[PDB]
Amino acid sequence: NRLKEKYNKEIAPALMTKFNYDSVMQVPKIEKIVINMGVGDAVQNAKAIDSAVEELTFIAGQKPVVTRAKKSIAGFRLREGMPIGAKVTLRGERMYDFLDKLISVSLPRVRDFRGVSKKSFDGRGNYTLGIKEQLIFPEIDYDKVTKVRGMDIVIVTTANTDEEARELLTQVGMPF
Amino acid sequence: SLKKGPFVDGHLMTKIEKLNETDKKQVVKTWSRRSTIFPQFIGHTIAVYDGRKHVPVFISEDMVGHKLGEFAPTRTY
Amino acid sequence: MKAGIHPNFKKATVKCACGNEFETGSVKEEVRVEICSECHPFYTGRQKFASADGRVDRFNKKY
Amino acid sequence: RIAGVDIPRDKRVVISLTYIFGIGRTTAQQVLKEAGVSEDTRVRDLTEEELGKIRDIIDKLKVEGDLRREVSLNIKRLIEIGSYRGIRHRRG
RNA sequence: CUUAUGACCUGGGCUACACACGUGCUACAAUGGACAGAACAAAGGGCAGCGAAACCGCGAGGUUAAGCCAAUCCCACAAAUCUGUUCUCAGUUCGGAUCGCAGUCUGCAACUCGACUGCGUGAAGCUGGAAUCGCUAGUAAUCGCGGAUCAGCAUGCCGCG
Repeated sequence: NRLKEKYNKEIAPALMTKFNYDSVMQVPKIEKIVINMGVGDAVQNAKAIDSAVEELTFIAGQKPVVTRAKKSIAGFRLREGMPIGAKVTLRGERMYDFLDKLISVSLPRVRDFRGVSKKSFDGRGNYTLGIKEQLIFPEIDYDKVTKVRGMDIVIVTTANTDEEARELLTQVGMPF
Repeated sequence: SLKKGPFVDGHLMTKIEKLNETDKKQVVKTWSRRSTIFPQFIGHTIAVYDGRKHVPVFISEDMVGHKLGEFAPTRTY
Repeated sequence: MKAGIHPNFKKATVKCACGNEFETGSVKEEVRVEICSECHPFYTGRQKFASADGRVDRFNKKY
Repeated sequence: RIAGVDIPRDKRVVISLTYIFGIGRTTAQQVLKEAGVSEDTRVRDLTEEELGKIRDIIDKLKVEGDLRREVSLNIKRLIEIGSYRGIRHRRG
């Protein structure tokens, strides 16, 4: 645990009293966290698809999916059905553990981390990133690390407005 | 100059003192590109003779660490 | 959770050089770290070193 | 790592520390003298005591994290203030 | 030509480069790189000049100042080299150019405009096309030393070992 109790006992009641909601479960909740890899560099390195798949299994036990091109493109030398990037959906204790690991190690481990992007709120109430380093936190085995491209992370919340999502993230510990 | 003190022309320093004793005013023309910029130069839109014309330049705070020639180019292209 | 397709999740005690201990379900049984959240200066509020060196220039008119 | 950047494991500490920007020959040797490691040791073969010693020494001293920003600030200042020197900088 | 093709002064240019080519210096490394110890020099200069020694500073150098109009004293403890420690075949503990900062010599002032020192990095570059250059003995190659021009400026010049 270490996050579920903290949330239920500090974020939900405080945020509910702050926003004057008419019900208990009207408080916005973090539904899921989706991690994507984006790469079609697989065109020039067929084995690159294997990369970030063995790394994602260590980042989170949930094995990623080998997403395939939904449309072909000549500018990128693409054909429909070819593998491009990877997808992972964390729902349950997995997303809580991922948030804990992130907040505790990844952000403080970055060398020049100061005032993370405030922009990358969706308008809608979601929050979106593309980590550019592939070795952000310890489970990536610096020694075994050969390529340096990091991960897309997409935080999804039931927030109806960006303001309440910002408040929820700040109270959770997002160092804006 | 390392410990002998900063560098400035006597006539230019006297002009700047006369102009600052009451209030900063019209450009202070001078041919002394050698002079180093001091905090007193702040606010005074000094002019530098680049060889054929005077270029008025507004000396801000951060200009103290440079010379007028650094703001008065000479070569043309 | 599929059978065998995922590695075994294990509760580990994330350690820090400053002594802070954090617990998270991780593949590794233990995780040694050097800079935790509180160890990183940004989480320490106004860091002393940064707040002290962040002053603007004064033209170095000391001499 | 000590300064957030990995260092060669099969090299002496003296030169392993030089791979950190801002920490060159003299700085690395001074840090090693302050730590009392004799300057002839492998970095892959060390203990928590002398590791944390160098860690705190670096945290107290300047680091690439600060130098990268200070140099950029100075460059942008000398470029914005005019500074034919800065003009040459912008010209490359 | 001449109240200007002459003369005075501030500043600039003589030092700009998408360029090409002569001459020279430095590099691409294991006959090597860095650190500890040790020896030998030959010629030339010194009066607003040369400046022992001491102190300060990693440093370039600064302060007090002996001595010398010189076979006296100084410039001025030559380096290559040798005996050790250490690294290991890599764009590297190679090279230090370009580079940011902080300083030193001088001079009213090194900003267009010197050199040198420390800090942190470090590329071009891993031997280089036709073709071409010098060298028959203390020659080739190569390591240092001193003077001219000089307030302060040499990879060039003159010579020496």
